[PDB]
Amino acid sequence: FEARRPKAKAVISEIDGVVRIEETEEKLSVFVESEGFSKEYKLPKEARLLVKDGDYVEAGQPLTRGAIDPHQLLEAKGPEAVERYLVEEIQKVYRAQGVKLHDKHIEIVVRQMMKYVEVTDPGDSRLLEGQVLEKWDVEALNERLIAEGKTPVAWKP
Amino acid sequence: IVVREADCGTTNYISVPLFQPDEVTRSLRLRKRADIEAGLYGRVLAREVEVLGVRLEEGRYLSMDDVHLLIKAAEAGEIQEVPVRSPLTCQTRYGVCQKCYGYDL
Amino acid sequence: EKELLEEMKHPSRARRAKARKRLEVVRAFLDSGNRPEWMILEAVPVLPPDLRP
Amino acid sequence: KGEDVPEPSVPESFRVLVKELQALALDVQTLDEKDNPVDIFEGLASK
Amino acid sequence: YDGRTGEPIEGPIVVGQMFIMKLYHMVEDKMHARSTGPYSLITQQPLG
DNA sequence: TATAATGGGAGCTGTCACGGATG
DNA sequence: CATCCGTGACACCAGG
Ligand SMILES: [Zn+2]
Repeated sequence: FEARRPKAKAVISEIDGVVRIEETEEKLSVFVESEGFSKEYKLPKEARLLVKDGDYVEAGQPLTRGAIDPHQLLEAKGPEAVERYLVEEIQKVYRAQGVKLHDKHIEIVVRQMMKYVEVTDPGDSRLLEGQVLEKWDVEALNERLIAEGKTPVAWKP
Repeated sequence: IVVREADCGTTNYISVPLFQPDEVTRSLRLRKRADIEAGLYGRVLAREVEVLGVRLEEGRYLSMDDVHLLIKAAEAGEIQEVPVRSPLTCQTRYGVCQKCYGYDL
Repeated sequence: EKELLEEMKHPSRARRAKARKRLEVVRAFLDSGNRPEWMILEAVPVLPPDLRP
Repeated sequence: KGEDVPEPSVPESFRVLVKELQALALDVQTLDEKDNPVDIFEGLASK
Repeated sequence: YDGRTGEPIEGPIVVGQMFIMKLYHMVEDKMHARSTGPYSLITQQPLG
């Protein structure tokens, strides 16, 4: 509920690609290789893996075991993925303790968590790069600027 | 957050999966009944659904029997996810609408 | 505000960030109509006595 | 008297909040929809 | 035997002597109600 | 209203997260 | 782009 980076944080892929393991007797790394890109994820030697070598992993798919950083999942895979993840992970606890509870309420709260956005390009507006505001307000401003024919604001969730 | 209107007219929705990947990474197995019920019961269908010879119309409030029917359909391989109105996708300002929220449980 | 807007076009990320942080306060004072100096007190108010009996 | 209870008015603790904020050099202003000030103190504190 | 009917309890019941105390939490000290009453100085709210 | 006097003195013992400062 | 640090916050009623 606080959207905190977990202590036992799982490592997720920033892009798509194929798995290439490279494990020396003393160190370990995982490489996701695209058609023309390659990402290196140097992780400690004793971390559990979820990726069989030479597999195709989605962006934001977990490589290591553990809890996913919701902000990393947001950057990698987008808002729908984070909403799915938060709702399911909270429900896991509640089902484990034997508590029946409707996704409706958790979704309400998550909706309030996804309430704001961050400007990446002000366009023709008075806003600033990095300024935080509400999704509703930036969408209203962008609709008014598209009506005026101006460049809308580029915003990130 | 209050129910402030009857319908925000959104065309967006979420898809409640009826299957989850096995921890063996072997296949997809059916979710537990209670989980599907907590995901679907009392909700409004965002799209037409035709399973086991029954028409579940858009705008229908899924009763518990509708949920058991959808579970039966998924068991017979006719459906893998249910499109549904949800507060995640409601566009009512300062709250949600009636269709997106669904039942008063 | 103009100096900070000029600073907002800098290649450095931290300088852009600090210019934004200053410009948000500047624009708060501008859009509100409050003089910055009012953050300094000349006449300290006194609460009504019945509220501190 | 056997009469139905009246519609309420401003609770005193909100007036206490407003005055304790004024004591912090903060002007709290109850406004109407025209953004014109509304006097919750009924003129008893305006010179 | 059920004292209201004279019929027996359908099963045999555990009966015996037990040591039971009366704790200090008696309702005579706790029942309380108020229509109106004293109010606080600054807040003008009911006392507690 | 006058000798001279010229720099204090406690403190007493969380746990975490977050945002800002520094280094 | 890290570590360090100062400052927040830490359930309800009851009686006290
Ligand atoms: Zn809606």
